[PDB]
Amino acid sequence: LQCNTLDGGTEECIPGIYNVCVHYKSEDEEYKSCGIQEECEDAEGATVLCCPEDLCN
Repeated sequence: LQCNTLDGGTEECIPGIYNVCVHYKSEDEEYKSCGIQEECEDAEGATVLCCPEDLCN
């Protein structure tokens, strides 16, 4: 699995840990970061959804 980075580059997400992905896009800022549902879920107020494909966030 692969995930997008805030630097604009691509990163490899291993299933052993990184199983989720989050993409934050705003008119004031834009960044991407995630890994484990346990950490991603920390984002209260919004829902975290990941795709079975590569580079979904």
